[PDB]
Amino acid sequence: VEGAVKTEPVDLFHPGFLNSSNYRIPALFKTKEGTLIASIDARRHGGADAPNNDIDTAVRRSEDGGKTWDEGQIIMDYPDKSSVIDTTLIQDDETGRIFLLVTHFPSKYGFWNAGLGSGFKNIDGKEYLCLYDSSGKEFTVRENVVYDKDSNKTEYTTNALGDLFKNGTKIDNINSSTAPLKAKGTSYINLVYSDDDGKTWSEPQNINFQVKKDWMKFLGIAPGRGIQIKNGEHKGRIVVPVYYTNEKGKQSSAVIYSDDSGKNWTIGESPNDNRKLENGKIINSKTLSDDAPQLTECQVVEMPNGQLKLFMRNLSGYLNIATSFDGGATWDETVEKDTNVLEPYCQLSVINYSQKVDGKDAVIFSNPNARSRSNGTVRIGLINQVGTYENGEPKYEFDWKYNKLVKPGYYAYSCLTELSNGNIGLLYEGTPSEEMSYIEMNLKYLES
Ligand SMILES: CC(=O)N[C@H]1[C@H]([C@H](O)[C@H](O)CO)O[C@@](O)(C(=O)O)C[C@@H]1O
Ligand SMILES: [Ca+2]
Ligand SMILES: [Ca+2]
Repeated sequence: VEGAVKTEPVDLFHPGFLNSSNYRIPALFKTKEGTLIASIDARRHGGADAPNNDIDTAVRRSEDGGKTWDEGQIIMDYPDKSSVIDTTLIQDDETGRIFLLVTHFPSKYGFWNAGLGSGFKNIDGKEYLCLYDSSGKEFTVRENVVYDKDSNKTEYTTNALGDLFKNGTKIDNINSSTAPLKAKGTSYINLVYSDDDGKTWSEPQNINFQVKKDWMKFLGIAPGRGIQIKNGEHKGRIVVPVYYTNEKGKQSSAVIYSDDSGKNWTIGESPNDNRKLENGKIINSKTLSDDAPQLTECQVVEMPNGQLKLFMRNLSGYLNIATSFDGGATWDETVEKDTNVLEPYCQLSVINYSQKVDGKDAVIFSNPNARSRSNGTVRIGLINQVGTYENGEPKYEFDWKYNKLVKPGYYAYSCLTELSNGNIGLLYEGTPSEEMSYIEMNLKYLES
């Protein structure tokens, strides 16, 4: 229709960009300055997940609203098939700091074979990364100095990237397959930040010691974006979707969050903790032993009063939505199944939108609208209060009033952003692991 905008796709990442053969897992975010940041996995040896790859994190920026993009940079690169996989972007509006978080595995490890726990040990009230030698002896890293089990200083030190130094000379990296001292083979959550609008980034912080429990095997970023709460008692809290497995391998979603501008982090409960299933059975993420109630990758949005909604990948075939009254610390016992939105067991994107649509607060949603990874569809969901919970809190559901096919054929992971002009940017997997496509759409298009 006249005035509708749906730009022709641009291959924002593609084979050969930054000398990477493959790409997957988009994240897209507009900074407070108006810059678009796109992050992605630069998968160097094909499309496969860790551990069958060597994956780096790449970033591109656009200062002109997505019309032109920079030459990119690699911001995290570990050696020897140690991978960083699944990025997420968020910003602290009060400081201007941009955060990127990602899951990190040492060489040989990934989702399926992650070891139990954080990889840290408490010594006299501080958490220290453990290292292991060839015989299984345990060491700790204390302010980047390696101590043996008897609390004697060794000749080894580390840095934030895991390089291993013997008397100040680099000999290996604790994430490699060859180092004489290795980190535990499990997932770690890495955090980097930028104070210059994404131009430069810090070296990673390993926040596992704060967010990963002793009974979790995998704990990973749920890729896409986070939020900063705008309304209510938890205003300012930075919320980052995650998911984990228990000792039985079963997956549950959650959020990690920070009340101090990213300095310290906490993991909240899962919606699977004290979840009431359809006919009244109560489960818990620690004990979940069945595949059917699993909740995996997820993205979060905020309701007008500050209530959180966690949109989750799951095994029901349809969207699942959890509700939190307390800023992501806990969730209501009922997980909604929204049978108006197919969910083929794939990542999804959902964002708040800044302007009302048809008199209602609205969200924008993207996923493959099928029983397979196809029929990529962007939706406008109008928020309606439908009653109240027993505790008096408002109960909100979505009216998926506008639903637009944007990508016939293959469509897998995606990430949305609102643009400075009120339009919508979208970065999506329109191929399995090669070209990653960026488009801009306006609401005239989406509503047509
Ligand atoms: C850390 C990791 O493996 N992340 C990968 C996840 C997990 O394997 C599943 O969510 C486990 O259930 O799934 C993908 O394979 C997928 O479905 O396309 C891509 C993503 O990079
Ligand atoms: Ca690498
Ligand atoms: Ca609960």
